[PDB]
Amino acid sequence: GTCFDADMDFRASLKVRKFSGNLSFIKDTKSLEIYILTTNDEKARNVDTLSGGEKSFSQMALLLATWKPMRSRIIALDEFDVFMDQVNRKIGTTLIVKKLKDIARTQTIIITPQDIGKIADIDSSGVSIHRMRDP
Amino acid sequence: IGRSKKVEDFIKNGQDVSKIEITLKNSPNVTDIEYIDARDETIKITRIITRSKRRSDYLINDYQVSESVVKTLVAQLNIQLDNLCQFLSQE
Amino acid sequence: PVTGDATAKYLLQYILSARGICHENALILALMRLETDASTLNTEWSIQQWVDKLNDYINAINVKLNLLGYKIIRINHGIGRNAVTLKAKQNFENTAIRAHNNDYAVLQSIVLPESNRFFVYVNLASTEETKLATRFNQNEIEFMKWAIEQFMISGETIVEGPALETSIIVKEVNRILVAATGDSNLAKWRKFSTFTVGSTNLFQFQELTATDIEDLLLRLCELKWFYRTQEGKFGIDLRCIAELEEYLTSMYNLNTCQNCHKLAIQGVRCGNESCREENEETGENSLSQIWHVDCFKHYITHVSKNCDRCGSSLITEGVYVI
Amino acid sequence: IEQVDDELLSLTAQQENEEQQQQRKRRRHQFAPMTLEESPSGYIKKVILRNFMCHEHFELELGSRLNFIVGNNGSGKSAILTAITIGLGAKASETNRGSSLKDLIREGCYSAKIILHLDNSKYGAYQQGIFGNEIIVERIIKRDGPASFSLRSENGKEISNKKKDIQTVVDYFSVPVSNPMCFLSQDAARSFLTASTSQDKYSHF
Amino acid sequence: SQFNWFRIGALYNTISKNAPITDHLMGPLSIEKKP
Amino acid sequence: DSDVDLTEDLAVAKIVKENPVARKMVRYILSRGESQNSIITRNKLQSVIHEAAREENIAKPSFSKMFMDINAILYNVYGFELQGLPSKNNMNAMPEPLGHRAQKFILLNNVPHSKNFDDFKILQSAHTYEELIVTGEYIGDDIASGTSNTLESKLSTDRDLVYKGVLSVILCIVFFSKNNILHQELIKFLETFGIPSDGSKIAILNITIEDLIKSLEKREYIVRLEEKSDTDGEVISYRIGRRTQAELGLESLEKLVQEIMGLEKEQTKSLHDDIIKSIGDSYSI
Amino acid sequence: ETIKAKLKEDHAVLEPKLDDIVSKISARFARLFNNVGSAGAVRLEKPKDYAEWKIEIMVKFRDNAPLKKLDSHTQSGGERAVSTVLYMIALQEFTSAPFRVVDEINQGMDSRNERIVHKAMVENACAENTSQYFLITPKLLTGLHYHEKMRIHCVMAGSWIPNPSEDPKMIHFGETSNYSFD
Repeated sequence: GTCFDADMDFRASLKVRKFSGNLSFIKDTKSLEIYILTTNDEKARNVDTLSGGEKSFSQMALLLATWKPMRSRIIALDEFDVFMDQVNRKIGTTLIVKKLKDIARTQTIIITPQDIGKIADIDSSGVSIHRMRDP
Repeated sequence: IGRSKKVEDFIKNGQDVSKIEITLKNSPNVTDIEYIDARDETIKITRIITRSKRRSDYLINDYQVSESVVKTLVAQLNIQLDNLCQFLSQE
Repeated sequence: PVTGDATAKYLLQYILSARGICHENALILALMRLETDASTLNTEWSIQQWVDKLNDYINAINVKLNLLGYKIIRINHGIGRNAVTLKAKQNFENTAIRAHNNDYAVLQSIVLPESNRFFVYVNLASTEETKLATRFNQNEIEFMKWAIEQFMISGETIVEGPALETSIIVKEVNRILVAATGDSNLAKWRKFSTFTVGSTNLFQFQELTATDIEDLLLRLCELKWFYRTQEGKFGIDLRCIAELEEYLTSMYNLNTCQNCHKLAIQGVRCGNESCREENEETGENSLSQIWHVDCFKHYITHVSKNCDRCGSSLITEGVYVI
Repeated sequence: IEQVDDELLSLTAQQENEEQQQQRKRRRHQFAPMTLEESPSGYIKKVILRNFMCHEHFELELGSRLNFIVGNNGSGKSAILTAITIGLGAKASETNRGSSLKDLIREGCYSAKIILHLDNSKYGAYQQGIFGNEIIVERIIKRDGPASFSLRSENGKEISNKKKDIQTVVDYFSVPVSNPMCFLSQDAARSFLTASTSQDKYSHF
Repeated sequence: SQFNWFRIGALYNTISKNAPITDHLMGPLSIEKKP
Repeated sequence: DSDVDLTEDLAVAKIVKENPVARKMVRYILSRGESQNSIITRNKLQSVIHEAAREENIAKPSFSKMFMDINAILYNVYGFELQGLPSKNNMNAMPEPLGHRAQKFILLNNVPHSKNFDDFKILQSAHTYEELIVTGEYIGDDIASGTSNTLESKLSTDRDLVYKGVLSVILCIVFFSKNNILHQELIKFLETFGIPSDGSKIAILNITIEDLIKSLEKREYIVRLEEKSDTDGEVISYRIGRRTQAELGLESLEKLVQEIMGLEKEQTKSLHDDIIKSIGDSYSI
Repeated sequence: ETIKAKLKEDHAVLEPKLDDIVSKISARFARLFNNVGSAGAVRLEKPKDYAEWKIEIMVKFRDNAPLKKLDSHTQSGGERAVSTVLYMIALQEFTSAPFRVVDEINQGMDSRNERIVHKAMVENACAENTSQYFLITPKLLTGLHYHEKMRIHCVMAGSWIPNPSEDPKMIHFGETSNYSFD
């Protein structure tokens, strides 16, 4: 059940970047393999056979798809801006917003130093930004 | 040879006798041979199948013999038909 | 193509025959022995112009390679000054003539007591559609990638003790330190770096058995890709970093030395604990502030002796990298 | 080997205790028909931190679904997560924010207060008749004496002062405070997001 | 393992046979994924 | 003639710029013929040329023009050149090399050899060999020293030199045995050097003698002529392949054999005739 | 004591002969399976009881298939046919039979195992003084390899081709050396 929920949420998460992928859990190798198919190729290459931005997006999607199976009323997270660089970081924040603002059962507290108000994706309702006046 | 026996298949439809001739090298190490010397290098074995006659009659250098002589010659050439190693068929 | 072209071709073939990387003194001696049969004897010459007459030919070969798709990089080795120049009694050119390092001198007496930069034949192509393999299959490629990953991971050390393994590098570091200032009290800090260290971890490969791993590692060592220290720990040599300049920077987050852009594999790296920011995962100077041996000697003997990374005392510096 | 038999008997007794504990639990949801889009109860409406770590008594009204605190790093950015984990009830070693609960107290003050306001007005409430529309969770950390609690309601009537009521309320609301992934700190997030080997991904998942 | 198996090998492939020798570095090891 | 060299280099640069597929073909040839040190087949050349042309969407040039451009680039950059090879049936049944109508090709250097550079290389190899296997040892995991050959030496892979030495010994055996040597007697003669014939792998190379001979035959070093009979049985005769004929000329063989027996340069005469007599019917020339 | 002495003498006489025979047949098996790129040897396992001695065949033609005794159900038909044909070939030089006859053999086995067994047959025919095999090819295979030593014979007849009896040169079927002098 847990792996099914994680697989489905990862598949639904990759659609944001117009990708199509899946998770595979292997007990023979005791490993989790991520397969992603992007726009250019026609064969689902191994996730390691990709670039930095795609791998970071896959890792963020895996984080969300690991939060998903365990239904948590409250979820909290610290900064992630140092693990993603420029455009990929904006796409990752967009993925977090899009996947987490819909669900009402789970309240998410994301603590980031980067100003979300600079991101154009703030007009979406259900997202609360509490910018500390005192630096 | 480990297969069904159909003598009529060999015989041409209409013809009385069907004939096969096979020639082999001869060496002075095999006995019970007709008309052929030990120093000779030719062994001619002929088999004929006919509808009217039902017997085992072979030919050695064109000389009629019973199947026993040709069988013991085959034995003395270290070649075997019943054994599956020398001859391989579908069965 | 009478004299100059033949000499250039011979120099390039000598560079290639040495598995790409070759010592600069060997190239100088080869150029001497090629020029002594080119124009008269050239007895009355100076090394100050010999080095230029080598460098211009090297650049002439390099531009042809670049328009063809290759390049010769004069990448300096991590170990420099006399430590790497000594070799085995300088250049090789006793009951019989089998061991004579100081004999067969070129002309009357020619010797190069200083040599640090090595010339390496590298390919600038990244995708490399034309070439798919050299002599190995995919299992060996996977083993090589795993070994590179293990070497990259082993760079960070937790604490380390005062083992003080003294084979090559730390002797030169101590010589540089005592040349800068005479302390001899706490120069040998208890912090060690294992950027190129692995003995048993490489043997834990799954697809290949122990015998295959040993054979492949020995073949790579003979090919001068993975080198072993005096203790017996495998590590990447200068050839690997000279070739894979982009593989160790794009896939793995690495920083350069005081130069504009260069791969640091050994030298001095303390960083204390407050690294530049926090980086992706690893810290302790994982974003910047790394030095070579020659770079450290140049920096410590010039202005601003103290580290520029927000201030760092010399007492805590002197971390040995192996 | 009698030690093997002793271990077998101990494991059997542990299974017996676990099955008794399972048998003790009953149903806690009554299925109030009511009316989906609206969030269920249990989310944190507000947190107030009086003399906690760096900043002074501070109010913060968290949103219902997604919150983006833009407290700059080095200004007690992680204070909110630490306060929430401590107030909801969690092991100090799991949090890994501060050397001890004593250090969480602001310097120069002997006590610190963490007050949380879980929402009960919406459906799924835990004893909405008793606690009302809000459940207040206040924890006091003092340099001298044990850390104190009260699970007071809106009117200030201290319903309880124990810790088992904390666990009952939290489990009813299904807040995995014991799981260190639901409340990701900086180091845990860095360790998870930088996982490279497929074995590391499998382990973390 | 008593005789010079390198000196004869050094005479060959260098003085004679005029055979090109190249390191042929492991270029396909770092193949770009061209995303 | 510096201006001549400069304008030749400019012409080569213009040629390589005009034909991008030529650069890729030169790179592929330098990869295949040098990494595996094998013989390039004619059939694969057309396939790779067509594939590169389709990838580059450039009209396919003439094969002769492509070969000439490749040879010019190799001679101007690496100094190498491609020489054609005859057919093996000609020998079983001054010739200018085919060049454009040959079924096989191999990279070959075309610069005259010096007198001291090779001496320097062989002396460096001998100096390194004195300590490579000192006291019957070996480098690598066997000992605690990895950088035994200093920072860099001429030993290459520490096994290619042994392979070339064994190849030279085999060629000398085949060339001087009236161009007809049997397998068993060749093994017996090689046993004098110290190579075991009981199936144990040879040192350094770690390859059995039979596999080494098979690899040599595969790489066109030797030809396994099979004049098998009956009274005695199967007969394995070793010949000289066309690759060896192209690599080793008369003057090249004389230069190689001059230092083999250490004969003085004054007695160089009356030796070339003996070499020609020993070679016999081996070269198509 | 006398019984055990006699048993030891009989075992001492018997052991070297079958040992060398097994070594030779295993070497032949390996040299015939090298073209397949597989390692196999005909081993004679000899337990304490003499009647319990058995024959083991090592299989490597398929990586998935583990090393086990030859059987039809677990292994593929083509690989098994190639293995048994090679085992037959190995026991030919030792035997004094002038030739061996194989029927329904060249019929396709996956067009790959059949190709490698044809390559093995070519290699065996390269050696001289070898047995003549009367090969049968019920199904035609595209791109068959034809060695110079062996010659192909065709018995098919064409409508435009005259009757064999009336045509003096048509009596021979699948023969080319007959037309040429000598």
